[PDB]
Amino acid sequence: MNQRDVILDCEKKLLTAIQNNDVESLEVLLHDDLLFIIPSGETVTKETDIAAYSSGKIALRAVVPSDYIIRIIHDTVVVSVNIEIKGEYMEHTLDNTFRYLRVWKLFDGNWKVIAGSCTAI
Amino acid sequence: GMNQRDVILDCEKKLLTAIQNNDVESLEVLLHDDLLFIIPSGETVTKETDIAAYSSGKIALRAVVPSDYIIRIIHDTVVVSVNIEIKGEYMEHTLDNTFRYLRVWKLFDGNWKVIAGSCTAIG
Repeated sequence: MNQRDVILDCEKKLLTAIQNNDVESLEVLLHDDLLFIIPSGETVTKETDIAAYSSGKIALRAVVPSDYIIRIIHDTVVVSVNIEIKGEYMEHTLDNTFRYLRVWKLFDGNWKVIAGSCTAI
Repeated sequence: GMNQRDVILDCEKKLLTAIQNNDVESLEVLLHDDLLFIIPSGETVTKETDIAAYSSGKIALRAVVPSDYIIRIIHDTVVVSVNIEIKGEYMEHTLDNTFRYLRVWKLFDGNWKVIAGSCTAIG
């Protein structure tokens, strides 16, 4: 499987974990030291993010990607993607479109998310 | 003097100075050819597009001030989240607003270069 196809598989696993609150998968796919920016402008850490999924207050019905734009930079892959989300998110009901940035990097053969952001469209 | 924080943020400060002064020559060095940036409209922007806006006289920012850096060092990469005050002319648009910038820097070809980022508007 080529590098682009590997990252697209990693993406599918990440989005499946998110949709199913599979915290065990997220613990492996998200790097401990990542930073995420959310629509309010707040910076979120891995701990905070996993705590939200573990809380049971995130219940997503659909997490649908399209229009991937990808750049491969040695052991790092930069991803831009359209994501449509339907479900319950904390005290918000989602039926919305977002543009996500994700940066994946290899850690001794394992791809992990080190940075990203969510922009409301 | 110069402390470790100053060293860590040296390329950040050069970038903000280059933005403020339309230093296209410095932007060519600091930005990686294969970066992707996401802007508030949700558009995905490339290095050439970003730099072309500064080259064309389309951007005239008076001041570019950072605050509230959050930094994570991950092997050959520095991930930065920061508030940036943007004041000036940006195309027809007069700005006097803060955005939350994400930047990912990689130590590549012997220097720190931006490989990814995004700009989040407040409101």
